[PDB]
Amino acid sequence: PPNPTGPTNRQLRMLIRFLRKAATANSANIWRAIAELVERPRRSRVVVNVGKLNRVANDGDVVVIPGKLLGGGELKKRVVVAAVSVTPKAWKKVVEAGGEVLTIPELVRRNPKGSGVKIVI
Amino acid sequence: VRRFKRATKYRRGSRTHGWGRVGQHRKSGGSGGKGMVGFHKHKWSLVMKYGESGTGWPFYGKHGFKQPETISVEWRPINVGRLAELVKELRERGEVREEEGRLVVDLLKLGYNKLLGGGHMDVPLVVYTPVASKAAVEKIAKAGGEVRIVSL
Amino acid sequence: RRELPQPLKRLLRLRLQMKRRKPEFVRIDQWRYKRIEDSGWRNQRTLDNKIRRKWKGWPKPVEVGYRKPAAVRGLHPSGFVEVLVHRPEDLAGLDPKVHAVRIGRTVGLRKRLEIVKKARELGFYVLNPGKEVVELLKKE
Amino acid sequence: PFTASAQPRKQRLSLYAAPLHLRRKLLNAKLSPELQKKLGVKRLPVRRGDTVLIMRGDFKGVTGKVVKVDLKRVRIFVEGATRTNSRGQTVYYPIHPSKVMIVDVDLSDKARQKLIERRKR
Amino acid sequence: LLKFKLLDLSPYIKPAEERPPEALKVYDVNGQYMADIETPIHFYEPVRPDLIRRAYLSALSARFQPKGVYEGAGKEHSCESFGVGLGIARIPRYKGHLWPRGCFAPNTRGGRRAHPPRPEKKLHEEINWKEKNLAIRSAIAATAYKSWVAARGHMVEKVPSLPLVVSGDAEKIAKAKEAKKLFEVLGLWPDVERAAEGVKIRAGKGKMRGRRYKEPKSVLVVVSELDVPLIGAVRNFPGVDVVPVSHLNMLVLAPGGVPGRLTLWTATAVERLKGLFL
Amino acid sequence: MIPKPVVQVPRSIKSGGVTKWKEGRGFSLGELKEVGLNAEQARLLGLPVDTRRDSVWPQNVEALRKWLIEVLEGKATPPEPTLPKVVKVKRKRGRAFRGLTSAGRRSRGLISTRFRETHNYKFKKKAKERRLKKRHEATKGLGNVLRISRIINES
RNA sequence: CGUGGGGUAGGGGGGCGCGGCCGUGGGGCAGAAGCCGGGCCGUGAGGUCCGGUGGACCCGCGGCCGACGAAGAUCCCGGCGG
RNA sequence: CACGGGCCGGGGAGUUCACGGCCGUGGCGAGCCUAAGGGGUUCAACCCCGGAGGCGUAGGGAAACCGACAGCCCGCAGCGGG
RNA sequence: GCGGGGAAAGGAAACAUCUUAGUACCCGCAGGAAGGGAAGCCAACAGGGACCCCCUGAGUAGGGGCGACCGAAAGGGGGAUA
Ligand SMILES: [Mg+2]
Ligand SMILES: [Mg+2]
Ligand SMILES: [Mg+2]
Ligand SMILES: [Mg+2]
Ligand SMILES: [Mg+2]
Ligand SMILES: [Mg+2]
Ligand SMILES: [Mg+2]
Ligand SMILES: [Mg+2]
Ligand SMILES: [Mg+2]
Ligand SMILES: [Mg+2]
Ligand SMILES: [Mg+2]
Ligand SMILES: [Mg+2]
Ligand SMILES: [Mg+2]
Ligand SMILES: [Mg+2]
Ligand SMILES: [Mg+2]
Ligand SMILES: [Mg+2]
Ligand SMILES: [Mg+2]
Ligand SMILES: [Mg+2]
Ligand SMILES: [Mg+2]
Ligand SMILES: [Mg+2]
Ligand SMILES: [Mg+2]
Ligand SMILES: [Mg+2]
Ligand SMILES: [Mg+2]
Ligand SMILES: [Mg+2]
Ligand SMILES: [Mg+2]
Repeated sequence: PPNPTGPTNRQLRMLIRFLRKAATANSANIWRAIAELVERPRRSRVVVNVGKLNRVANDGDVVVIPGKLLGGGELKKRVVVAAVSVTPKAWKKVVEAGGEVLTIPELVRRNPKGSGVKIVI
Repeated sequence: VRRFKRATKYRRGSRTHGWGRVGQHRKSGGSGGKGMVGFHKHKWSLVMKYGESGTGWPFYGKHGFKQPETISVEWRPINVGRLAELVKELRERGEVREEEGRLVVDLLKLGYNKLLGGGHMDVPLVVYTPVASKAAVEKIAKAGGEVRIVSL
Repeated sequence: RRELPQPLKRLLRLRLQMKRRKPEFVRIDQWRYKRIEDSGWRNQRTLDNKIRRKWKGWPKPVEVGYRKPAAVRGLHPSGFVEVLVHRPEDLAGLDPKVHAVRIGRTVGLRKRLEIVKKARELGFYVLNPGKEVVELLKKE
Repeated sequence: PFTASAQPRKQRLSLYAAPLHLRRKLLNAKLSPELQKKLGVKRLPVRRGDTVLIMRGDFKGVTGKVVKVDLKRVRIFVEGATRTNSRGQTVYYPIHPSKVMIVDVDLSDKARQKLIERRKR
Repeated sequence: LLKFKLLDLSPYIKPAEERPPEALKVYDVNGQYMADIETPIHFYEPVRPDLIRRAYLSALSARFQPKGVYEGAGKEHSCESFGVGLGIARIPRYKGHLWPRGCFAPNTRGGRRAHPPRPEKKLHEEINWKEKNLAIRSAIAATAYKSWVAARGHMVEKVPSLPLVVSGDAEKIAKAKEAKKLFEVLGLWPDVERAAEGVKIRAGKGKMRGRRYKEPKSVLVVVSELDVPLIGAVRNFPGVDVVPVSHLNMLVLAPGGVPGRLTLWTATAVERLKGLFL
Repeated sequence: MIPKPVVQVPRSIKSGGVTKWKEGRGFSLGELKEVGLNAEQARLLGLPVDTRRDSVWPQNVEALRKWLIEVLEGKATPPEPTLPKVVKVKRKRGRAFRGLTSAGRRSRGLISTRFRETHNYKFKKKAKERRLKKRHEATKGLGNVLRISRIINES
């Protein structure tokens, strides 16, 4: 087949470059692992609905999503989520549940080592 | 979006064009016949890999009858867990009219004809549906609501 | 001509030796047939091709093992880095210690005079002033 | 009446195949500034007996009378713009009407005056 | 709300040129600074050249026409193959007095073209509406940066600032001579002058088919609504496009598929931009 | 603005009780008698009348009443009447030879069935699809390719 | 870093050329394309320059699209040989 | 001692549509897209409208008919502790 | 465009039912279009409302060595409206 080229979006290319630098700078394997998952082919990119965050995460959890966060199900928990991108329904459901939505570069700046961060795919 | 060069660009100079030298590019005899043929004689091994053993059912044979679509109902069920999302969405738009002190939802006006029992109901609500499953009526009851069955 | 560093002087000497001994890459019987005598290299995919199979006593096939050194690859024989120039405004941003000017082949004689005078005063080695331009400036 | 199509093939087709009454409009030449003030019209098709000034070519600067006009070729013959063939006779150079300026007008034709009023008005 | 839009990549990636200003400068018709207006949301879109290229190619591809050959070309001769035994190749040949002459095959003179262009071929590259409008916002934001507009080729050395917005009084200019002053007073005339001397008789067969001249792009003028007098006053300049803001598209915002077009916005058009393409 | 009649889409058994509305053919006679007009007067004013329809809808009546007041108060211009404004009948040559008499119509099947279900219609319709390579005729054997592909992938 | 360096059918990855289009930058009567010979560059497809001939167009770079690459088919058409 | 070509020039072969599978990317995302068609336009481009319909969201059964999860364990990455 | 007469090659990897195809072709007859067109209709107890053409319904129902393959209609959205 046409072998995997990687993303054509430059915003995704820079974020992939950003995470690899943050992994090297901080010796945090979470950023390198997130970079590998973000760089996957478009037909297998990670997507998560907010309903799944009810199960895999509890209140006070800081969650990084290596892809898109979709708005599905109902979120009854307070969680800090960082995503590659968030739909308007997912952002509203996260905020009104008491959580807060972060960009991935913002989470690295706030938490350089990524200690206690839970990856959700 | 990414663009790729055609295989014909690569095949100029290759004599056989990817078809081989021994088994070259021939007419429909190179396929085993024209169209979807040979599945009982020489492509029977393909039926034995996908269809049922012995009969080769989905490729060949009859099974049952079809109830006519002009006298049967097209069903548009919705689970109560999904129905919980819809009432919240309608509640914020001011569409739902509060009449008995609970919220009242008319399934037919929404476009659904049946109520199913998947998910959770967390609010008291009145649902008009010509058909509601057993677990669906229970879960609406547990949330304080009721199901009213309306005949067509 | 162009003063290269010592690592780039040996490679340029070595690249000259590789150019001297490089085989000319021709198809089989190219010397025999007038219909293909002026053609480029063709790696013909045939049953009895003895050049692809590298038989001793036959012509040689094209391979990446014949590649010249990467540092001096593509340089003019004087060592400079050739730059095609089509007008005097094209002379901006050129280092005379690094770049040798090659005037465009279709540049007119009227412009070639105006190019060569500016290029010469900047110190650039102009490869191809032309016979007409050389005679005029010689006469001045 | 000359194609309004922008395609060059249709423009060239109408010009070559134009009938005689349409080729008269290709004989138009610029009047001199004196004649423009004397007539008020900026152009007139060149007529036999008009005095013209050649404005381009080898005979640029020569002024003479128009001895002949050709509708088919759209060329004009002017005295002075001549030469001699190998046998010694004197022959005329065919000048396109757009390369001359009418410095004197032949207005003895009553039909020409009516065309003068049409363009000044 | 735009945190995912303009992604902050510090400190492990150095930031690039700053975003468009929070307020857009406004100049009078005499070229002097008069007031300031808030930047619409369209100018905060990140410049995405690949999306711009895709959306441009879709718009360009929908204008092409279906081409073909005659359905019977090379196929209407009375010909037939005469088999073996005559010492000649077994391609079809003429049946009559021209008998040995080959016919109908692709390798024969006068034969049919083997795989000719087909009029039913799909030349249009379809694009989703939301995707196409996202690219239009992206190409709009590319006009806010001096880097992109200088990259596309325009001369912006005399341009006081980008995005270049002028007052809404410019819509009453009805003459080309009056409009030429406003371009000169706003530092736009050098780029219009660039397109004038850049017109060239293009190489190849396009001269035969009505494409003799190749003319660069100079300035896109955005007016508030259709039929303003400024449209007829600027449309004659070489390379200048003039469209109402509701008629914006990728063919004027990214010529050649590359973002960044020297654009003169009127102040009223900027106000009307807040409810379009989003 | 001329009002447009609003009728009910016929509720099918397959629908399961889901209903919607549509622009009907014209205002019913029952709806017109509640505003004082018959079919001739309504068509003269320019309304589209459907004498076949029997139902009456109050939304149809209100739109008639509001529009009728504007017309009769000189605040609105009515359209041209909904009646035939031209009579073009061509001379018929060779009716017997083109099968247009009663015997030819009976032989073609127009007496006993509809034009769409007649056999000459079916011949012409399938020929136009194949000539233009239309919806299902762009691929021959499309049903059998689909059936075998569904087995192989949904096995 | 590799007790890495053969390769038909075939699978995968990159590049050169031809005609047009969207852009950008240029050249040309002080001589464009084409043609003959030659130097230089590139493993190579090829590029580029010089001298002669010619007389009006053409080319570099980014993107896109094809009626897109011949040594052969008792290949087709023409021309011309022993 | 298997068959094809005397030579040279020019020509000469994986195309398009429909449907299906899959891949590489892009948009949106429990939703996605409009088709025909309609208005405007600097007029086949372009902007706007058009959600009919199609696919997805629920399956089982010939059919009548019925109609669905966070409980536990192992455990890669990742994280925290030594 | 309308009425009638009416194949085979090929496909089914043979072939006869079948398909190709009511096609090629033939005979007859009109117009600038033709034909169709105004409920002994469709529906399902709720309602549409002459006709033609476009999108769809849909390769669904169904036909068929139940093989190859063939294949609607109602309904919905439009053009136009008498
Ligand atoms: Mg094979
Ligand atoms: Mg074999
Ligand atoms: Mg073969
Ligand atoms: Mg069998
Ligand atoms: Mg049975
Ligand atoms: Mg061998
Ligand atoms: Mg030359
Ligand atoms: Mg021909
Ligand atoms: Mg394409
Ligand atoms: Mg050429
Ligand atoms: Mg069919
Ligand atoms: Mg090898
Ligand atoms: Mg290029
Ligand atoms: Mg060969
Ligand atoms: Mg011959
Ligand atoms: Mg002889
Ligand atoms: Mg043989
Ligand atoms: Mg021989
Ligand atoms: Mg056939
Ligand atoms: Mg057969
Ligand atoms: Mg047979
Ligand atoms: Mg007759
Ligand atoms: Mg008619
Ligand atoms: Mg009639
Ligand atoms: Mg049939």
